[PDB]
Amino acid sequence: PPHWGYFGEEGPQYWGELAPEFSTCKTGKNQSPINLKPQTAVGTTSLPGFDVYYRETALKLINNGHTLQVNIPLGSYIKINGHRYELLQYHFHTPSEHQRDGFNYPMEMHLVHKDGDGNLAVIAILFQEGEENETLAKLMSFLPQTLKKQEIHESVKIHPAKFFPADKKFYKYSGSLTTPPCSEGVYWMVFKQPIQASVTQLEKMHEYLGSNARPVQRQNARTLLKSWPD
Amino acid sequence: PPHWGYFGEEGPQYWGELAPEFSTCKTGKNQSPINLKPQTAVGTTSLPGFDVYYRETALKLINNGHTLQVNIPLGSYIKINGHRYELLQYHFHTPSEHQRDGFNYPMEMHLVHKDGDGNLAVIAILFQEGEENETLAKLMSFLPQTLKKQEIHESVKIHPAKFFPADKKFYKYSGSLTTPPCSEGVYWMVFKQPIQASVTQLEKMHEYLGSNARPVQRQNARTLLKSWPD
Ligand SMILES: [Zn+2]
Ligand SMILES: [Zn+2]
Repeated sequence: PPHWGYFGEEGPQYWGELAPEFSTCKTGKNQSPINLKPQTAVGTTSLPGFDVYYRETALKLINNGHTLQVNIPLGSYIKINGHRYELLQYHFHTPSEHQRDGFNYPMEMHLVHKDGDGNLAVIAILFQEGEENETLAKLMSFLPQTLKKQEIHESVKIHPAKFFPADKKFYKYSGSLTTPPCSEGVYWMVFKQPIQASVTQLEKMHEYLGSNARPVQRQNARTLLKSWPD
Repeated sequence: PPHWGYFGEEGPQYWGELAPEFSTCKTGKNQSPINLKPQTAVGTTSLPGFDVYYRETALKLINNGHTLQVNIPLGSYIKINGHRYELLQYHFHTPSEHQRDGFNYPMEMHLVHKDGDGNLAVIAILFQEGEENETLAKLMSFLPQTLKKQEIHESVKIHPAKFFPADKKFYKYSGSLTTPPCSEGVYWMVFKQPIQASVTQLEKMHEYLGSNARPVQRQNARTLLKSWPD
């Protein structure tokens, strides 16, 4: 499996050309992220919402070269209309990958879920500058200084739903992974409301991660849904 | 370009393996057709509707080996929310390709549109047994007995909008072509209400076409939309 990254010949424009297994990055018509345009988004009257069943667990953390990833032990899940997906992990992007009207946010966060058949559901949370984020602060104390370590902290418990915004409105669309092999068939939900982190918090995250965001992909035939009515 | 059909080693389960250009038939996550489940469909408050601008022209007709196709001259178009697609053709499938709650209809009809950038939008109309369809009856008088000719009739005019149901409600989703190369990125609208054709009409169409319907594909990460609210 070839090396890929966010700059140069390895960068996002060349992903689809790096190896046969990566080709969807270039040939897919339902890719993520997308530019989110609220004016263009379609209101709904019965879009399924989701129920969160996350349990408190020791912090397992890794800088895998492409992102900072928190690995979740089996036992946490969501239910989208009674359909159950297991929380596998969450990780971070600086700057954000999704845009609002063509503008990036300073940071984006992805909570990755999978069901029994291999189906993926992702919850995306956007950050903007503002109040210090206490939940983020717990995490940042333990940023790994080593690449590709797994770094366990038994006594640190962070509930991932602490990162959820107060407003529960979200956008939903059918998309893909934003990293190779860019697999499609991903159920995306993106919270409308960004949460806040401090400027110095956002800066340290960016300094740590570098720029690890994929450029926005064409919406094509897809409809962007709102979870509330117009 | 390799030969494909609807039975045997050339059949739909194998399309994706007949040639590299056909691989999306096998690897796609947003394929058509789908089983349409009215219970699962999500009502909307501001999904774009469409305006129909079709003009009356001589009947150009061809059996291309896989279907019966009526070719439309440049000048007919629809506008989806002010965005314009040109009508290229319409053609027929027996039995239907889309299902409702797992049941096929006797026949399905596809109006294919393409815009300037190559984006495709298909309007699908379902047939059920019932009244003799007069518009269908004109068309059947001129079924080509020759493969791959174009068979023009200057004096026969059929307005394609005659095939539209009285009820204008529809289901919409993001999908694909239902034939190789199974290109994705197709904007699908399927009328909720079937129109009627006589048992003898449907029977003769089926006998003419053979079985030319692709099996239903997994909905995966897609939401099925209704053009009206709950
Ligand atoms: Zn991500
Ligand atoms: Zn068709």
